[PDB]
Amino acid sequence: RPNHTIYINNLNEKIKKDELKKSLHAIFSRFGQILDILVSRSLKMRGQAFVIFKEVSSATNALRSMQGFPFYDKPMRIQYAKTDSDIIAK
RNA sequence: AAGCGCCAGAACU
RNA sequence: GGCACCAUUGCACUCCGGUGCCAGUUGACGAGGUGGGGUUUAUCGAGAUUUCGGCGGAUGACUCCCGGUUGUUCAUCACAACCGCAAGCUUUUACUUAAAUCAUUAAGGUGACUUAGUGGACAAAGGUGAAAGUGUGAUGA
Ligand SMILES: O=P(O)(O)OC[C@H]1O[C@H](O)[C@H](O)[C@@H](O)[C@@H]1O
Ligand SMILES: [Mg+2]
Ligand SMILES: [Mg+2]
Ligand SMILES: [Mg+2]
Ligand SMILES: [Mg+2]
Repeated sequence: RPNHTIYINNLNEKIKKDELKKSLHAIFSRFGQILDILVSRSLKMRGQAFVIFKEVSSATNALRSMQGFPFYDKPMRIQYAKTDSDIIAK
């Protein structure tokens, strides 16, 4: 179902952790207030992100508008997160 | 300101 | 930490697949010490993940040569042990700021770590002064 956090994958792996967190705060700021973007570069989490919006409504507009968007030469793939992130739980 | 300086191994990022 | 390649299309709150090539970082805490030449693996303790491993210095040690001191006062040659603006040996005696580690808390840095402050201590060698003992002979004098 719908969620506060959108799971983004198919992102370019060659890009550093910190500059990516700012590169997709540059785009997803349009849809609403972003709390924290979580990005790793490990074998598991290589080329995927978890952008956390304040409101769910913003995450839906983000999924609708940014689906298939070419970002670092690669079209983004956005799904809703399977579970709630441990910052919305509070 | 001379147990002082440097950094090729090693170790850690 | 960073580029190239290999492999990965995937739900997470102390980092975290692999090799290669770079890059960065750590890599001695104070005390002490220089007549000249040779020789050599260069003094003292503190700490305890590398203060390890490598290279460079270096005031060490010995050994000779040079120059001295002391050997009861001032002089020459021996000899003896010393010393390199100090100087025979023994017996005793104050001065001789340790600094890091430790603990802590700010600053910078992506991070490894770095700078600095604060708290409190704890050395050895050395050296510099008391004092009692004591150490030549010849030659002149
Ligand atoms: O300590 P090393 O890396 O062996 O270096 C050699 C010398 O280093 C320093 O100079 C020390 O004061 C000497 O005591 C030591 O002989
Ligand atoms: Mg030092
Ligand atoms: Mg010193
Ligand atoms: Mg060394
Ligand atoms: Mg050496």
